[PDB]
Amino acid sequence: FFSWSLTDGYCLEEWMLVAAKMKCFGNTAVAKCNLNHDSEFCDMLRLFDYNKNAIKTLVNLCGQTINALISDNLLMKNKIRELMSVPYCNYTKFWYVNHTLSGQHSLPRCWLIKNNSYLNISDFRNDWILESDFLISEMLSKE
Amino acid sequence: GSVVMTQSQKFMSTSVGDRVSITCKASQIVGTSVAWYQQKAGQSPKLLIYWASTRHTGVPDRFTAGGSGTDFTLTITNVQSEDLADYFCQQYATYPLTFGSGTKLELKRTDAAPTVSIFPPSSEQLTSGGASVVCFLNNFYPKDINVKWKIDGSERQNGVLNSWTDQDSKDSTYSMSSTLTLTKDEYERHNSYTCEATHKTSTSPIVKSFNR
Amino acid sequence: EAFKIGLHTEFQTVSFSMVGLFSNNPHDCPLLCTLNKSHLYIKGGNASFQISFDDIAVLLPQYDVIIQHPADMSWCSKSDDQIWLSQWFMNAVGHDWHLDPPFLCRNRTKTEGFIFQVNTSKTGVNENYAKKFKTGMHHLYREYPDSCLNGKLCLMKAQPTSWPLQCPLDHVNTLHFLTRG
Amino acid sequence: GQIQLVQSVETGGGLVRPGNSLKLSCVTSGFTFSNYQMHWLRQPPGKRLEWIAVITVKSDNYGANYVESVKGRFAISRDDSKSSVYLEMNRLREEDTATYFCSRSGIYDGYYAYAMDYWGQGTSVTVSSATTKGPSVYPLAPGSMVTLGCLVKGYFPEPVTVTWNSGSLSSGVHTFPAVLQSDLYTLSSSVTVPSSTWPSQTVTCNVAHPASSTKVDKKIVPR
Ligand SMILES: *[C@@H]1O[C@H](CO)[C@@H](O[C@@H]2O[C@H](CO)[C@@H](O[C@@H]3O[C@H](CO)[C@@H](O)[C@H](O[C@H]4O[C@H](CO)[C@@H](O)[C@H](O)[C@@H]4O)[C@@H]3O)[C@H](O)[C@H]2NC(C)=O)[C@H](O)[C@H]1NC(C)=O
Ligand SMILES: *[C@@H]1O[C@H](CO[C@@H]2O[C@@H](C)[C@@H](O)[C@@H](O)[C@@H]2O)[C@@H](O[C@@H]2O[C@H](CO)[C@@H](O[C@@H]3O[C@H](CO)[C@@H](O)[C@H](O)[C@@H]3O)[C@H](O)[C@H]2NC(C)=O)[C@H](O)[C@H]1NC(C)=O
Ligand SMILES: *[C@@H]1O[C@H](CO[C@@H]2O[C@@H](C)[C@@H](O)[C@@H](O)[C@@H]2O)[C@@H](O[C@@H]2O[C@H](CO)[C@@H](O)[C@H](O)[C@H]2NC(C)=O)[C@H](O)[C@H]1NC(C)=O
Ligand SMILES: *[C@@H]1O[C@H](CO)[C@@H](O[C@@H]2O[C@H](CO)[C@@H](O)[C@H](O)[C@H]2NC(C)=O)[C@H](O)[C@H]1NC(C)=O
Ligand SMILES: *[C@@H]1O[C@H](CO)[C@@H](O[C@@H]2O[C@H](CO)[C@@H](O)[C@H](O)[C@H]2NC(C)=O)[C@H](O)[C@H]1NC(C)=O
Repeated sequence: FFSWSLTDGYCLEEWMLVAAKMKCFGNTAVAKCNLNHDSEFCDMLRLFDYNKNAIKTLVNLCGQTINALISDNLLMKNKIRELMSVPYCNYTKFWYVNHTLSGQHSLPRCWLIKNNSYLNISDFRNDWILESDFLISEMLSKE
Repeated sequence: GSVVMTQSQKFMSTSVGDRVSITCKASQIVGTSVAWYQQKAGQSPKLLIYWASTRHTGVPDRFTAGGSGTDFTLTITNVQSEDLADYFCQQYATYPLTFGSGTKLELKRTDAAPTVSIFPPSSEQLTSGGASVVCFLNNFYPKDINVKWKIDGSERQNGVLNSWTDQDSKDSTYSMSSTLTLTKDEYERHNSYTCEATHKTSTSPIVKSFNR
Repeated sequence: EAFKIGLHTEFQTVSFSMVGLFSNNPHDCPLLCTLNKSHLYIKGGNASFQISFDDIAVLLPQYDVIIQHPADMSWCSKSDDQIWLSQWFMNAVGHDWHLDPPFLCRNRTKTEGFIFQVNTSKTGVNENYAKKFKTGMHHLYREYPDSCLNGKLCLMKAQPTSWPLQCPLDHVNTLHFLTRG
Repeated sequence: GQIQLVQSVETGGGLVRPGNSLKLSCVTSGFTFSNYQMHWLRQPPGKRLEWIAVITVKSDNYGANYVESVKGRFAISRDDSKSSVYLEMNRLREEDTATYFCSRSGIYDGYYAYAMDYWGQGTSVTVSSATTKGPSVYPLAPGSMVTLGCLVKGYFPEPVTVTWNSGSLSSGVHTFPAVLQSDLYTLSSSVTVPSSTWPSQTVTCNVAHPASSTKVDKKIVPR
């Protein structure tokens, strides 16, 4: 179980986000990050959380436990996709579906890039369609 | 163990507007780690080229250069009067940094025979115990010339001091002085002293002589 | 960004701050930046290198220090950080100290400055090596601008520099550097 | 500002006796001196330019490199607060006679290398045990145009200035470079005048040797 666990849902501090405004994700979404080695978003959350803990504990050498924070196989997949000139994740921007009425939302997924540009919405619509479906189901599985 | 930068042509003649090439051969491989410099009147050199082919900022585009390994060439196109100077290479690949001996760029002109004048010792010097016989050979071109001192017909190379001039700014000419210094006794022993010059302007040698 | 999928369902985004990640990382992590098509940068500890590719043999094996074993790099510098970062980079890029050609660095006794040089020419007997090196760089620098043309001379030099302030911070390069080294 | 490198001899002149010492200075302006390595070189008489020493910057501990022939005798140093580089030369020998230059090297096509992009004006250094002596001036008269001469023999140190009729005849004058023999300089000067000028008119060579405070005027009288 060499995987860093997230414990706060999870709230991102202002310095972690370009928007510079704290943003909280629910337990339903973030609990999926536990032992999930196929989520760049969870990799980024683990990186930021490990660094926040390091700050609060003060220094180690960098990346000694890197494989507990990020998935090596997923990083290699993204690299190969980059070199094959297909869309890939550069671990920066992520999207999700939010049921604004209830606040329930999906686990954010990577907004992929190609030729140094984020894909147009339509070019991955099947993704946020599917996610939305899942979300609704989850919601009614709670009600 | 120093790298020798060989510039075998010490003097090179050109006319304004011509294209000229000055060569440099390093005794070791130095890649492109070569610079080229210009220098006048033994004053501060000016950087012309570095990494063998890169022109330094402020250098006219008449100047180009190239080469690698051991062979390097500086080319001056449309030569201008102000380009008449010494040019030398440098390697900076290893310590000690070393430079070429230099190639002096000079102006072409019509061939000119030397004006030769021989002068005997002065009574003042003779009273002092010495005797200098002087020979001037002025305003000749090209600089190639061979001078001999002949006492009673026999060549003499013991006691000769020679001096040259660079290409003259006005007439683009050269001049030489040759002084044969003996003691009063060695001088009085003989009678005929001769300055014999040889220059491509004359099949036979120019000759001047002083007797008694 | 955001738009409406349904009436009460919204597409939303979250974007991580590289400024935040880098500036607030308490660890001394290696940074790898692509400033533009010609100039790359790598920083680790107190060491900061500019990486450039061109046909100038700044170093020559006759006069400079041949590096076959990592320990040889003890002669390249007086700073353990420079040596450590150079060894780390050559490991991460895939250089095989046992089988690959030795590379070059400037003897620390000389005062021109620290620099090491790797022959990445995609030509002749070096081609395979060059290719491998290229692949290595592709993993370490996202969207690696490969300047070495096929059949042409191409030598990489790494020399001390100050970190370009306009360098795009890209943590993916750091992740690959940590993973591969 | 204009980039400048100006050299000087700190104490005394450039003429010194073997075994003595001598400090050369090179003051600069127009650039951040502390960011550049500085070199000393020398051009000996009739020999190619020679590298002597280099000193680097503070971030590299002011490291220095020397050629073998001066290691243990010369010391290069710098003062960044005065933008100056210095060469202290001890145990001087006659082989150290040359025109010394200070130089700057920078960065070339993106890489540091010891090509010299700026130089000082040069400082003449003569290491000699010879004592100062004034020249013996001897007339040279022959035994359309006529050539006469003036022999300036047995003087030290250089320079010596030679004129003909206080410059009136500079048109056809050839003054030749001095040559060293027996640790003393000797030169000759020729002048070509119309046959109508000499011997009807006075032709005189004026030779001045400032070191020995010597001023001689020799008229060319016919033989
Ligand atoms: C970096 O690696 C590259 C590639 O490995 C390397 O460049 C190559 O160097 C070799 C020599 O090791 C060059 O081989 C030459 O190629 C042709 C024939 O293929 C000829 O020109 C040469 O042979 C003749 O010419 C020589 C030059 O005078 C003579 O000495 C010789 O007797 C022959 O007459 C020679 O074989 C090869 O051309 C290059 N390749 C390229 C693309 O330039 C490079 O040297 C390495 N650099 C460093 C700094 O390590
Ligand atoms: C990639 O970027 C490098 C690094 O410098 C970058 O560009 C500069 C113009 C500035 O914006 C820097 O902040 C930035 O880091 C570029 O290399 C640089 O090239 C410039 C010229 O384009 C050089 O400056 C000029 O250089 C010459 C010779 O010194 C002089 O004529 C001028 O006075 C002028 O200063 C600069 O020195 C050089 N830097 C280095 C470290 O080599 C590079 O050109 C760029 N590449 C591309 C393809 O755009
Ligand atoms: C790195 O260089 C040092 C010093 O070498 C001197 O400086 C160089 C720039 C070059 O000009 C050399 O010829 C100089 O000798 C080397 O160590 C010295 O090697 C010399 C060889 O004669 C020896 O006499 C000294 O004692 C050595 N000094 C020390 C402190 O060991 C060193 O070998 C070079 N390193 C490599 C890997 O080649
Ligand atoms: C999903 O959307 C909801 C609704 O906008 C967000 O929750 C609201 O957040 C705003 C801004 O902070 C508050 O003014 C509202 O009061 C919140 N309402 C509720 C019901 O939470 C929520 O933050 C969004 N979730 C994510 C992960 O972006
Ligand atoms: C991931 O890729 C994206 C797309 O190339 C980068 O986002 C852009 O960043 C550049 C500067 O590098 C900005 O000029 C653009 O405006 C950004 N595009 C947007 C916001 O749509 C992003 O920086 C990359 N991430 C990393 C860490 O390099």
